[PDB]
Amino acid sequence: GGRRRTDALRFLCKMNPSQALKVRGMVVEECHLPGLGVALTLDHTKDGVSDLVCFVSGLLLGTNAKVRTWFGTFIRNGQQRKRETSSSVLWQMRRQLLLELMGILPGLKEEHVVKASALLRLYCALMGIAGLKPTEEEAEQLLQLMTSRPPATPAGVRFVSLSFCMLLAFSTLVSTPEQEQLMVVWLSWMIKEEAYFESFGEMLLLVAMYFHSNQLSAIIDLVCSTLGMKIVIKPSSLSRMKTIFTQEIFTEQVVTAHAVRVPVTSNLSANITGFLPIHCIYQLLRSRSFTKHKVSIKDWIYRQLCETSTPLHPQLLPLIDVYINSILTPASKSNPEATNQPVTEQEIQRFSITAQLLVLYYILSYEEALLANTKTLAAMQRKPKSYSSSLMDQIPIKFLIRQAQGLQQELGGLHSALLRLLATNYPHLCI
Amino acid sequence: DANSALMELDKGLRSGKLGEQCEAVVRFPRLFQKYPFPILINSAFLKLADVFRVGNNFLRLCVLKVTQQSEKHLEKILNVDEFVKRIFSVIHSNDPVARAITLRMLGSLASIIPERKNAHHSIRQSLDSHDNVEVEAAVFAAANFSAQSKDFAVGICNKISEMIQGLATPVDLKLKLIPILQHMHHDAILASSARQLLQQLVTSYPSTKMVIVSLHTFTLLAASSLVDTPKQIQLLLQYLKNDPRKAVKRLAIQDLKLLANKTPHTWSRENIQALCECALQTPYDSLKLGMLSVLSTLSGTIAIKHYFRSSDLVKLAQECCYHNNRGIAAHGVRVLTNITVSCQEKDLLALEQDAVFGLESLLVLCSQDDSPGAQATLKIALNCMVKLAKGRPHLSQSVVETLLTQLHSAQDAARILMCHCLAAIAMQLPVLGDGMLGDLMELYKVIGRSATDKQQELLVSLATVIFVASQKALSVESKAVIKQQLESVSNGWTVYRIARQASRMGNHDMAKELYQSLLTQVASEHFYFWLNSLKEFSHAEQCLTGLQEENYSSALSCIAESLKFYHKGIASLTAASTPLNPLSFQCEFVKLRIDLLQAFSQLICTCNSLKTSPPPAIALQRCGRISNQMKQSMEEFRSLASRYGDLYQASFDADSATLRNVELQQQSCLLISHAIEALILDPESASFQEYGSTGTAHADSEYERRMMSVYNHVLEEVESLNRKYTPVSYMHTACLCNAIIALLKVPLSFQRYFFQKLQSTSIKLALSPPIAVQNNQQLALKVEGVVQHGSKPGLFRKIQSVCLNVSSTLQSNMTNEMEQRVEPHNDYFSTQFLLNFAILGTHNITVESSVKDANGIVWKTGPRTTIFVKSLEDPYSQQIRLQQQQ
Amino acid sequence: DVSVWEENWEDDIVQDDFNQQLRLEMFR
Amino acid sequence: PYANQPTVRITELTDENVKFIIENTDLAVANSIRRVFIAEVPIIAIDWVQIDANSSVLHDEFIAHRLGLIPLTSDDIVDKLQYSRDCTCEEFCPECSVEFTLDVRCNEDQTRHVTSRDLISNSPRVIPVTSRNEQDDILIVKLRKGQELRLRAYAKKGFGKEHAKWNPTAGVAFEYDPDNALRHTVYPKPEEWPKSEYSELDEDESQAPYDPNGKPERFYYNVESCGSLRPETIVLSALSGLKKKLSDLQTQLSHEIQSDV
Amino acid sequence: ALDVDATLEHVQDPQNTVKVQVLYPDGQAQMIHPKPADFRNPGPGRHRLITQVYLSHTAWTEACQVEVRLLLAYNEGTIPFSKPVKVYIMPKPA
Ligand SMILES: [Zn+2]
Repeated sequence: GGRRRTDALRFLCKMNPSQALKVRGMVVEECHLPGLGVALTLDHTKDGVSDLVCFVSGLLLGTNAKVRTWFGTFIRNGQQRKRETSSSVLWQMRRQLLLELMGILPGLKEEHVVKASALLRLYCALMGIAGLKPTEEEAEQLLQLMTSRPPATPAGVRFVSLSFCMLLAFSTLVSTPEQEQLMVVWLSWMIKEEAYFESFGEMLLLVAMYFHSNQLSAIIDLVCSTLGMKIVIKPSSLSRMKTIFTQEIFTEQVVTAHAVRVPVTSNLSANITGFLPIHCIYQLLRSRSFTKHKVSIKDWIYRQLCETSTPLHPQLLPLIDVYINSILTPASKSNPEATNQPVTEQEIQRFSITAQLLVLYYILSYEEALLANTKTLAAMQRKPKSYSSSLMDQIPIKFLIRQAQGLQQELGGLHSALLRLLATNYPHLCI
Repeated sequence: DANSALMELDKGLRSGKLGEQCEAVVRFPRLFQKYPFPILINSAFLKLADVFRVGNNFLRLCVLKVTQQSEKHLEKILNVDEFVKRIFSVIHSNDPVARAITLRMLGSLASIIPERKNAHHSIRQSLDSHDNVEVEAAVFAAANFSAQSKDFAVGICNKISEMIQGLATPVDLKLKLIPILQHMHHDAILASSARQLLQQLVTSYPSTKMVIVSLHTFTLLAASSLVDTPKQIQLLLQYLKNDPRKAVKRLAIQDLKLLANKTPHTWSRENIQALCECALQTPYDSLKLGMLSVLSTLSGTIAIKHYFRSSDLVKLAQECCYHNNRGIAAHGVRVLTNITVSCQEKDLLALEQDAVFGLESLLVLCSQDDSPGAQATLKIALNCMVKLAKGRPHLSQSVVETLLTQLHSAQDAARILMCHCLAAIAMQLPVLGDGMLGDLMELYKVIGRSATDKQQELLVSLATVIFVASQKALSVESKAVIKQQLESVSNGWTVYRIARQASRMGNHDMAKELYQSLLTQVASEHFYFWLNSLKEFSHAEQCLTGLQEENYSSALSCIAESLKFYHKGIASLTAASTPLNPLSFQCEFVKLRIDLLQAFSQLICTCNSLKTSPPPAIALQRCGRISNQMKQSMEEFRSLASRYGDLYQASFDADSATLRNVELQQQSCLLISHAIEALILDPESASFQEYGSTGTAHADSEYERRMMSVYNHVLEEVESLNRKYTPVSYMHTACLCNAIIALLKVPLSFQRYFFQKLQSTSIKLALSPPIAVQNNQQLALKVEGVVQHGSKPGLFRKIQSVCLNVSSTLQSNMTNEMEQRVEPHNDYFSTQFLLNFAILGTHNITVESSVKDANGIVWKTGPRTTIFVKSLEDPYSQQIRLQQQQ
Repeated sequence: DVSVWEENWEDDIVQDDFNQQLRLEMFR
Repeated sequence: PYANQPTVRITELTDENVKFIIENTDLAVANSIRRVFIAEVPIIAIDWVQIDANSSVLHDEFIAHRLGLIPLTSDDIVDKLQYSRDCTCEEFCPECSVEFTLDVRCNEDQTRHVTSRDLISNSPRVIPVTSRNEQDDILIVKLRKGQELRLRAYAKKGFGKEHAKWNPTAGVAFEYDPDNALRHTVYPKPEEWPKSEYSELDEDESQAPYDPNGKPERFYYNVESCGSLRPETIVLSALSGLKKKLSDLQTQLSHEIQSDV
Repeated sequence: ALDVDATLEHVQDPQNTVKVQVLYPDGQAQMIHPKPADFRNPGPGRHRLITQVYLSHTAWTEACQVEVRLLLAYNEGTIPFSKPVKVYIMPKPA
């Protein structure tokens, strides 16, 4: 009955081509006869992104939950039965999608990269929501597309992040040794790439830390947010991915040397949330990784503080605390800020008021901790390196704490920390 | 948590070293923001008051800072008496700094505990103290308590009078002591006594600082106590003309500006005449600028109507319109513009051209130097240009002509501003297209090599005014525009904004040309789908440009070609949706356009079916098929009108122009349906006279103007054919098809809400949460929600209601119809509902949240929330029911 | 404050998330 | 110095039992969690019966004792109920009790089974476990012709520390270190010991190599509920109850600290 | 029971025009006409409406609040008069 009905409307729309997409709209609206709508989209073509990709992408990734479930049931049923008889129109649309995949493949070009990302999000929707189990040829060409090298344009960054998150989400599509080593060599080439970071490096560092800390649910949420849909994952394949990742792709040395190269979150605050490079640097600093692998972090901390905006992101104060504690370790320790840098920062070019408040909190906490930890010096006279008295004379402590008192609500724990530092260390300013 | 954090803060408090105590105390308000729980707030403030009582003065200062920051959480204090009692105890300390901090504490607590008479006595005794810090703290606390307590204000006014008149009080203390009197607005005799005191102050203490402070606080007091406003105005004018000091005159200007900003209607003709005399008389251009700013502020309001042919105001404004200084000229010509657009006397006809040539001179003056003050004066003059061309439309040809002749020579910023002004003028009247279009086009050629910064914005504004000027198709001109974009822009954001304006003004072919160029250079797939969908919509609308009047086969062909690209575009745009920023309005708007074009195609097909399917041998009736399909078309168009209506209602965040555009779509659907009815279905009983006051049809755009013109033509054509013919004649078909073709000929005009979302809002709608409930114990539900906001809450529409409607159904009919309208009062509403489920099945609960704005318009905006409730009886009740059922 | 064209689409300097993201992704 | 970071890994979530793994925690914490499962999870069971007719061969105490052991669906009622001693009513009030009635007369010449269906509740949420909608009901007593059983019984909140009927669990399979790496148990002949189900070892090995630095780190649970509460609810209620026990002890300790200093 | 006291200022004939209205958290608006004996007139121009008012319902899932509010009735047809006060209600099953 369904076959006869679909043949009847196929013949009707073949007799009246101008109203074919109207009938496709009726199919979508009534959630009835999905195969007819797919066939009408296919039969219509008998420049740029194809109409079929737009249609099935809007079906699977649109906000309409009922249409999503209805089409997912259609995809699952067509996949399960008939043992690939190629008579059902599902296989016709699979063939056309495979035609588009091969056509986009050459690295990728300036005009084809965004189309490739649209195709990858379509396959995201298919494998994740629709439960489609691809053929080995389909997976092979998908992997060929994934590992392609875009020309480092922002579309390239988006496409590479999409491909990486698809590798994480559907690692069950690898299931072969040769594609596994293809994946790892592509990953290593991505690591050595530098133009991508200036983002992709942020999420790469994030997934490295999640894997090292075995925070897989965070990986699931990150990949789901990146692709733009919720997917069932079955993290066992992700556990194998974690073992290969933390073993060869990311050890502590490469992740530290990459974390310093990650850009600082520009204009951060409590407004922008979720895990950030500040969290990753802080967790790495808590593990004393930068001094263990002889990795300079001072410039990153200075740049991060300089880029802070007017509300206070909560991780900055613990970051400064652990960083200062990292400047005080006997055998080897991180370097302090260079006297010049504070001088210019505080000078009378322009900097955020939070930048001044954080660097001032750094200076005051640093000197207080220096006077506190002196019982376990075990190092040369110049090793603690207390700041010059002239440096203190240049800093306007009272003026900046007046400013902090003015903008108290934004800063949060910073104003309280500054008041404690001022009361303990500069009582003559607390008259 | 709450308790954990409070315990940590108390631990910091007991620490006994000052640093940790101060840290904890100043940490308290952040805790209040974290957990606004009144038990926590009360206990925390009790601990703060206890550490305040015993603790050095710096700790007390930190506590004072907390209380000043946490003023709102003071309302949630229960043990007010104990808290204040232990705060108040330290007023007996012999240490004057401790007394000062205590007085400031009571001043911070004046809101929650006014009329605490011992506190009043402490303010009064500390007022005449010797320590300077204690006296200042007493003054501050007196200010707060006078703002709060009427009894304190009347008690303290005499003390303040004798304190100023006292001689041991130094001048600076007198100066701080005067503006307590601005809080004597509780009573009429109180205000009158304070006014008498202030008069004594200005006469007996004529120093510049003290007259400034006294006559400024007298202004504020008369502003609050409205009875004294006219005598305050006349005092200020008297001081403006008489007192020679520039500081006194400047204050008189600024606070008269304050009064004119708040109560312009109380200004008399005598006051305006006196101010005009002052402005004419003064030689100082800064003073002239100030009181002319006051005059412009008055002229904006109804005070000019109260002021009224030739007069000192008119002589002033003519004289100052051509002033050497730019600011005086700008204000004077604003005054001229306001007077011109207000009245319609026969002497004003000579005044309008004076105003026009004044605006001309301002354009010649302010269009070269590019200073920020020049930008201010240019904006004032251009807003005046827009105002008097809109208000006096017979004077717009000369306005546009001088704008055209000046656009060649002005700098880039002046070009941007004049293009904005010209775009407004052109949007308000359509009779000047091709000519000025050619001049702006020959201007457009030389934009490729103007500068590097303002070049992009100038290109956007110039293309915008080109599109507003244009009302037809252009090919070589579009080639020139596209060549300019490829040659000099190479950016895309400028191209995207220009394409946006092209879509807005209905120039869709060149918009398709630009949108197609932007597909390659985008980076995310969502924006790729969005730009592709815009390209398809623009191409689809341009397909309707090829329509022709009285050619219905061409109409069918063009509508089919349009619908194909429209369907491709709506598929692509649905692909553009994302969890964040879901294109709800764009999806629904395009879908209603889809359904409207399909309805038009069906109606034209049926009108052709009148002759393509003659009736049977049946001896309305005798035209059964055509009548039934007319009826189906009628139902379809009414449903389309209803869907445009609920789309309007779901568009709470949209700007007024987008709502009017959607309203026009709905009205076109209603027009077609009514034409069907009155020509075919019910002609006899549709005896309606189209006696609407069409003269006041203030069209806000050229697109809307064409919409009203075509509505009027279709309606009068229908009226001319009310009962002339049998309802299935070919003339009915011709009328309906011509209505469809004329409606489609005016191209679609997308609007701001399609492209650009502002003033977002939403409801979380938390409520008590497959839920069983005893049938007898009927459900008690708590429903609450917060109103989210994107940037400013009240940009377009203000929300003060939530008309939560809730219903119920069985076997998931309509048994629990009930609703409550709640004012949120803190952007958070909370209410309860009682729900009956005597039926022992499963009931689904559907709860809605419509919003009534300030004007009373209801917007179905809030989320549709559904839960399932299982209803059942206890086994004992079930068992006795079974025993009793037989 | 004072505005020439009351209904101007370029007035809003800081835009919503959609237009901000589209701007950054095309201002290059 | 400070708390651990205990992660959870659940392997089975059947409607009758839950099997889960807790890592990064002490042995004492895990064992106390097991003890709180058994003895400190309040449920509702019958603890007061009034027999006004019993012609059955089983005497009154027999019937009452059997009634107390019948499990009742304690889900979400125990959260809001109160202990009977803690309630202000002079009787069993609804805010602290659930009334059950039974009146079975065997007027037939064939044997009557007084199943758990005859326990009629005054509330629908709490009922005998078998009554929830396959499986047979609990037999209170068998009745021949002429014998009756009339009783009104009340169910109150209570925990296993007072009586076994308030135990929500039936078998708490707690196990750690299956491969005997810590050597907390010594096998004289380790080869003839069957491997545990959570063993990470192969068939060749008898026990794992000893690890001196190792401490009990991974704990294996299997909490089998008797049906009164969901096993996941049993675990969560146990955690909350242990936490509130510690909170009460901390409050009392702080009071004594105040009274002392 | 619910004892209700209100101070009514500048009303001519409160005992024939002032109606107490209660709103259960549903459509029910049970309106009460107090007897003329409870309208006292302790001072000129101001009254005292010392009235006991009775409420009832069936069992509720938990406590909720009923809005009790003064009304003013004119020659039929009535208007709100005062600020609606809500009072919590706890109907416990017997
Ligand atoms: Zn009780």
